[PDB]
Amino acid sequence: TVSEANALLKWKSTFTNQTSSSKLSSWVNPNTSFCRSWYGVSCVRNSIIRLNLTNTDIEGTFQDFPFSALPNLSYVDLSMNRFSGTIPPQFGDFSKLIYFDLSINQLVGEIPSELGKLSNLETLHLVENKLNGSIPSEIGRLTKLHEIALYDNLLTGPIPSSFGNLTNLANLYLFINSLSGPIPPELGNLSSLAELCLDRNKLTGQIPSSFGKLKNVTLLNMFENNLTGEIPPEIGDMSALDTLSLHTNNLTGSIPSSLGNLKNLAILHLYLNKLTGSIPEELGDMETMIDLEISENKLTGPVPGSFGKLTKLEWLFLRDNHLSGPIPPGIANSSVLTVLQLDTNNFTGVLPETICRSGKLEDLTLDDNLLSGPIPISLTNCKSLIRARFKGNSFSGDISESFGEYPNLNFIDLSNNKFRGQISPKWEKSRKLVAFIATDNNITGPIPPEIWNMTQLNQLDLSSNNISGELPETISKLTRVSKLQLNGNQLSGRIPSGIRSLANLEYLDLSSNRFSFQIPATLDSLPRLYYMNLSRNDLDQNIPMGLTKLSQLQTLDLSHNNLDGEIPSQFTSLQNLEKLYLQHNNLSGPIPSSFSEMKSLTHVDVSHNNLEGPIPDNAAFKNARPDALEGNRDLCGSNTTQGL
Ligand SMILES: *[C@@H]1O[C@H](CO[C@@H]2O[C@@H](C)[C@@H](O)[C@@H](O)[C@@H]2O)[C@@H](O[C@@H]2O[C@H](CO)[C@@H](O[C@@H]3O[C@H](CO)[C@@H](O)[C@H](O)[C@@H]3O)[C@H](O)[C@H]2NC(C)=O)[C@H](O)[C@H]1NC(C)=O
Ligand SMILES: *[C@@H]1O[C@H](CO)[C@@H](O[C@@H]2O[C@H](CO)[C@@H](O[C@@H]3O[C@H](CO)[C@@H](O)[C@H](O)[C@@H]3O)[C@H](O)[C@H]2NC(C)=O)[C@H](O)[C@H]1NC(C)=O
Ligand SMILES: *[C@@H]1O[C@H](CO[C@@H]2O[C@@H](C)[C@@H](O)[C@@H](O)[C@@H]2O)[C@@H](O[C@@H]2O[C@H](CO)[C@@H](O)[C@H](O)[C@H]2NC(C)=O)[C@H](O)[C@H]1NC(C)=O
Ligand SMILES: *[C@@H]1O[C@H](CO)[C@@H](O[C@@H]2O[C@H](CO)[C@@H](O)[C@H](O)[C@H]2NC(C)=O)[C@H](O)[C@H]1NC(C)=O
Ligand SMILES: *[C@@H]1O[C@H](CO)[C@@H](O[C@@H]2O[C@H](CO)[C@@H](O)[C@H](O)[C@H]2NC(C)=O)[C@H](O)[C@H]1NC(C)=O
Ligand SMILES: *[C@@H]1O[C@H](CO)[C@@H](O[C@@H]2O[C@H](CO)[C@@H](O)[C@H](O)[C@H]2NC(C)=O)[C@H](O)[C@H]1NC(C)=O
Ligand SMILES: *[C@@H]1O[C@H](CO)[C@@H](O)[C@H](O)[C@H]1NC(C)=O
Ligand SMILES: *[C@@H]1O[C@H](CO)[C@@H](O)[C@H](O)[C@H]1NC(C)=O
Ligand SMILES: *[C@@H]1O[C@H](CO)[C@@H](O)[C@H](O)[C@H]1NC(C)=O
Repeated sequence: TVSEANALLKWKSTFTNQTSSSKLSSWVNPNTSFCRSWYGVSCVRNSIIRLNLTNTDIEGTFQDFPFSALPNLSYVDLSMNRFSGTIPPQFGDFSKLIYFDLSINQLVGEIPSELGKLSNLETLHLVENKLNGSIPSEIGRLTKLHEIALYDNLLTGPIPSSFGNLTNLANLYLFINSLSGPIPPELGNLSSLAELCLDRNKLTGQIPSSFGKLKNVTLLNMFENNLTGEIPPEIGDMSALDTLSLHTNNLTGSIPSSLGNLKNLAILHLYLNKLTGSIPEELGDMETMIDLEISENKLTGPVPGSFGKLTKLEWLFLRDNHLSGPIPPGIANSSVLTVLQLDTNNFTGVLPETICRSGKLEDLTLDDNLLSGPIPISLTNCKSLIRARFKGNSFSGDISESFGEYPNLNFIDLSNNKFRGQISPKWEKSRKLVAFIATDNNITGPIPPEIWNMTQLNQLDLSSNNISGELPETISKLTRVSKLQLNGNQLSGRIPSGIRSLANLEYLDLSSNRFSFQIPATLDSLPRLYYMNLSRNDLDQNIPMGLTKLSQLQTLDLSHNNLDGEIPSQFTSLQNLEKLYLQHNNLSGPIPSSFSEMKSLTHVDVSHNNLEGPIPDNAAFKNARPDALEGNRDLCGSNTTQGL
């Protein structure tokens, strides 16, 4: 004891960057108080058996640790400190060691195989260090081990097959490492195992079929590895499983139907693999299933109708597969289903009547399927909707009757469908809606004025429709819109001056419309705008000087219009302007002597105008093709279509 206290004092004297306020100040009077007052020290029969210095700001190494002087250590917790260096082999000399924790330190080097001498060890914790090399196989000797935690290290090599000899192990945590090679099938001998976390490693090979003997494992995390082969059907024999995660691997073959035998399985993650074949209908017998994610695979065939038996199903992710056939009604029949991601598949037919039958669906994705028909009535009245994506289908019906009031709606995408009718003002009650995208539909009529009352709208895309009417000046109320796309419609009249007020506007496209008369002269107050496309309209008169004050403009397209007069010399204020399309207009005069000042100008078309004179000094005019510069009255000082 006095020798133990002296030995620990000499080790303490090697600590660096220490403070008088350290909790080790109590290490005084070794001859009297070692077993009564010393912080972290506890004794039996006046001999230290417990050294607990966790989170005491100790900075040092174990080189001068008094191994020989503390023979009776049974509990060592030196975690959450600033210990550096290696783990000396003499740590294996503490024959009575039961608990050993060096976690959350700055230790380096390999794990000494002498730890396999600690025959009484029940907990080994070495997490969150920089330990490298292979795990010693002699650790498999420690048959009293209840828990091994080596995660968040730099360990390499295979998991030792001796680990199968640890008949009392309950938890094996080896995640966040660089372990490699095949998983030893001897792990199937770990009959007491409850948690197997080998995720985030570089493990290869097949999942051992002996895993079917692990009847007590409730958590199997092996995701983010490089496992190959197919999921062995023996996995369906791990009856205690409630979480099975094999995602982000290179697994192939079919999903074994034996997974339906996992009556306690609540979480199944199989995504980001190369699984093929059909989804077994026996997967509908996973009665506890809450979170089923087998998205991002190559599964084919139809979704089984037995999915209606998954009464606890909350999240279903089937996106990015090759599933086909009609969507069976049981896929959305769960009363607690809140996420239903089916996009990027080959589903056909119409949506089932069960989609939002409980009024709890929040996330629905159906992008890029072959679906068609009407929106089901339970979807029209699904007030819990937060995101809904129908893009890339053949859905039909009156858009004013197919969609109700969605107060919790945040994002909706109806693009590339066959919706008809007029935009209803009901959308205005989606006070949380930040994006409304309905490109490429058969929407007709005017835009209801309530749409401009959506100050929270960030992105509004009604392009490639048959919308008509004149835009009112109340369009200025969209304070937070940054992407406005109304192009490809039959909107008529003047462009409203109120677009001035859309300060956050970055991307504005009013092209391919019937806008007439002059571009608003006041339109000069869009500091975030980098793209403006007013092409293919009926606009005329001079190009207004206000456009030259939108400094951040990168791309400007005023082509296919009836603008006249001269290109202003104030285009020099568009230093950021890269693309400038002015073709098919009635512009006149000289390209202003000032275009040299503009530098980022690479793609310019000024063809089919009445301009005359010489081309100015910058790339795009040198790099212009015949079509880019043709059709003007008097081109170039030396009448050139080729260089100078
Ligand atoms: C396991 O890791 C050790 C230690 O590596 C050290 O810590 C890591 C977390 C990384 O930050 C490494 O960059 C860092 O070095 C490896 O051993 C170490 O090898 C290096 C060079 O390979 C040794 O540096 C040498 O130091 C001498 C001076 O004594 C110089 O003359 C040399 O030119 C060279 O700079 C370093 O001393 C050594 N550290 C030890 C042995 O504790 C080890 O190779 C690695 N094992 C693996 C990856 O299998
Ligand atoms: C501004 O919006 C208009 C449309 O509103 C864009 O016009 C599009 O321009 C591209 C190329 O300039 C056209 O593609 C061309 O199609 C023809 C016919 O298929 C083909 O022969 C060409 O080789 C080229 O592929 C496209 O058809 C045209 N769209 C329409 C509806 O006319 C314009 O590009 C936009 N401006 C900017 C800067 O993006
Ligand atoms: C293309 O433009 C020319 C230029 O005329 C414009 O006239 C003003 C209205 C103003 O815009 C100026 O910047 C231009 O000079 C048109 O030519 C004129 O045509 C009118 C007939 O309406 C005639 O009275 C004028 O004398 C013409 N002027 C010149 C200089 O020739 C031309 O008609 C326009 N072409 C098209 C297809 O629109
Ligand atoms: C602490 O360690 C010492 C030695 O490692 C133990 O002392 C031995 O005790 C046994 C039986 O009690 C004796 O037969 C030996 O002669 C002792 N050896 C020495 C060098 O004293 C001591 O029992 C241990 N104490 C605890 C609480 O584990
Ligand atoms: C060392 O001391 C710490 C804190 O004084 C102990 O941490 C406790 O550990 C148990 C589990 O063994 C937890 O249930 C407690 O909540 C923890 N408390 C705190 C404050 O962290 C730790 O167990 C001790 N270790 C040894 C070997 O004595
Ligand atoms: C396992 O699957 C992953 C998929 O993430 C593969 O990683 C990709 O490999 C190719 C290049 O060979 C590219 O698609 C990407 O560069 C990789 N990363 C991705 C897609 O995130 C990996 O190659 C596969 N291993 C195999 C087949 O042995
Ligand atoms: C002590 O802390 C300083 C500041 O972080 C650091 O530069 C130094 O390496 C540490 N160790 C010693 C022995 O000074
Ligand atoms: C596991 O223990 C048995 C006991 O005899 C031994 O024969 C076997 O070699 C051990 N496995 C490994 C991989 O060391
Ligand atoms: C492992 O499962 C078997 C199955 O019979 C059971 O008897 C045993 O108690 C379980 N072990 C643990 C540690 O739960």
